[PDB]
Amino acid sequence: KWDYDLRCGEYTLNLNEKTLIMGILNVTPDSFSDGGSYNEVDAAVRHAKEMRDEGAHIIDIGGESTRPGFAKVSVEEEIKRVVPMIQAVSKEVKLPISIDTYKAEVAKQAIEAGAHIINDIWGAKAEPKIAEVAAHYDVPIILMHNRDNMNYRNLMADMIADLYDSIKIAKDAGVRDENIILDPGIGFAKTPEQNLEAMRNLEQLNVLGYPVLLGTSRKSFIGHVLDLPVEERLEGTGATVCLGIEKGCEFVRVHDVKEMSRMAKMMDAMIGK
Amino acid sequence: KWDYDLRCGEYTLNLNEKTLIMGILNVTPDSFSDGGSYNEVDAAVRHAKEMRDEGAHIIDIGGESTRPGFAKVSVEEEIKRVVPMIQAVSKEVKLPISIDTYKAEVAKQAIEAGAHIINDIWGAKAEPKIAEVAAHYDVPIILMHNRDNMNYRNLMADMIADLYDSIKIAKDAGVRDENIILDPGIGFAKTPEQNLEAMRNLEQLNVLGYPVLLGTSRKSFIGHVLDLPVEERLEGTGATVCLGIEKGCEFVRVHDVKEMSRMAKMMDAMIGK
Repeated sequence: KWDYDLRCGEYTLNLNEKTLIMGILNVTPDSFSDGGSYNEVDAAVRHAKEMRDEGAHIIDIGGESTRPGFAKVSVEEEIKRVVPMIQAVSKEVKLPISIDTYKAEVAKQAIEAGAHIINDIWGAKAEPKIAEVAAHYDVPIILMHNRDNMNYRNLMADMIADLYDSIKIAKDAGVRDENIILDPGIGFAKTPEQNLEAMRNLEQLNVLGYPVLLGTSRKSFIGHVLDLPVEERLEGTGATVCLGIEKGCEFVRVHDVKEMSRMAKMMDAMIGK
Repeated sequence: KWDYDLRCGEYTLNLNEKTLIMGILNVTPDSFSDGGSYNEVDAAVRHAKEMRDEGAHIIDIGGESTRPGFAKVSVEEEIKRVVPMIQAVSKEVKLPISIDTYKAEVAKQAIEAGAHIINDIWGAKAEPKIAEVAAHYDVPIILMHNRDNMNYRNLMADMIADLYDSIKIAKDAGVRDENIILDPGIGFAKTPEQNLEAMRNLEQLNVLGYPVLLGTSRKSFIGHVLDLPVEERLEGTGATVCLGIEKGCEFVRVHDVKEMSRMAKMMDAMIGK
C-alpha cells in the first residue's frame, strides 16, 4: 500500500507492517517554576519510558498552549517548558518524538531540541509559518482537521475540503507529500453526533492519498455515548481505535498505551496488516 | 434490517436496536455430588446476577459435556447438573436463558426446566433430533459451524456450505427461519490462521439471511496472536467483538460482560445501530 517509509531522522517508521501507536505525554507543570525542573522533567521521562515499554512507537509531547488545557501562554514561556522535556526524553527514550503545537516558533525550537515530527491541531491554519518550519527541517507534519465553528453543510465533504486547504498551505511552503499526515480532528469543532458520523465515514479520508492518524483517546463524545467519566473510557476508546484501524488508519494517538497497543496488534492480525 | 423480533417466550429480543450480549455461565461442579447442591447452584445464580447487572441480555448455561471441558459424561448425569441451574437462574434472573448443548435429550430437559434458546456447537449434526426438539418447543436455535477436521478447500465457501447443511437439517425438522441463528464457530475446527481469516471475512455469513452470533471470548487464537494467556485476553477479545459488530453480527457471546458490553454499545453508536 505505502511505497515509502516515514523518515524521522535517526528513526524510520514503516507504514505497512502495523498500526503505529503514538503515546500522549502532557506536561505536568511545576508551580514555582517556568520549566526545566527535576520533578517536572523526570515525571515526563518516566512516563515516556513506561509508554515505550508498553508498545508506543512515538512519544507526543505537549506544553500548556495545546490540548487539553488551552492556556493563554506566550511562546517565550512555552519554550522554557517544552524544550527541557524534549532534550531529556530524546536523550533517554529511543523513540521518535512529535511536538504537539500549532505555533511556528515552538515547533522550530522543539525540533532544534530533538523533536522529529510536528503535530498541529490547526492544520497549519493558525500559523502558516509552521509549514515553512516543517519544510525547512524536512520533518513529518500532522495536519489535523479543525475550525472555529460547527456550521457544516455536509460534514465529511467539508472535512475533506478543510483538510485539503491544509495540504495546499503545506505544499505551497515546500512540504513533500511524504511528510504529510492527516488527522480527522475528532473531538474538535464537532458536535457529539458529528464525531460519531466522522468515525462512521473515516475511510473517506483515504482518497486524499495520505497516511491518517486517529486521535479519539478518552474524548468527550465517548462519554456522551456511554455516560461515563474520563477515567472509565478505555472500552469506548478501544472501540474507536478498532473501527479506525478497520477503516485504514496508520496511527492512533492514545493515553492508555498498554491496552490500545494490544487491541491494535489484534486488529492488525485480523485485517491482514 | 430485521423485520421480526426474536421471540423467547416471556422475553422478546429486538435485533435492530443494539448488539445483544450473551453472558457465558460455565457450571462449577461440586465434587461429592452429581448436581443440585447449594454451593454449585448459588455460584451459578450469583454469576448470572452479576452479568445481568453488567449488561448481559442472555445467560448461556453449559454443563460438563460442552466447551471448554468436553468431559465424556452421560445425558442422565448431565441433566442432574444442568436442570437445577436452569430452574434457579430462570426463577431468579429476568433474562432469557440458552442451553449450550448438542444433545437432544439435554436440550429437551433444559427447556422443560425453563431454558428459552438452544445453543448447539455441532449445528444439529451430532444429534439431529435436537432440531426436532427445537421445532416442537418453537424456540430459537443457534447453529454453530463445526466439523471433525481442518481439511478445507476454501475456508469461507466451505463454512457457508457446512452451515447451510445445518440450516437444511433444522428446516426439514420444522424449524422456522425466525428461530434460526448462525455462529461461525471461531476456535473450532480451524487453525489459528483460519480463525483470523474467518474473522476477516465474517460479513459473508450475512448472505444466508440469518442473524449471526459471534463467540470469540478468550479463545486460543487471540493468545496465538498476542502471545498472552487466557486471563489477559480482554483487549484481544475486544478487537474481535468490535470487528464482528462492524461486520453485521447481532449477538456476541462473552465472559467479560462489563467490558464487552461497553465496547458493543460504543460500536453501535458509531456504526449507527
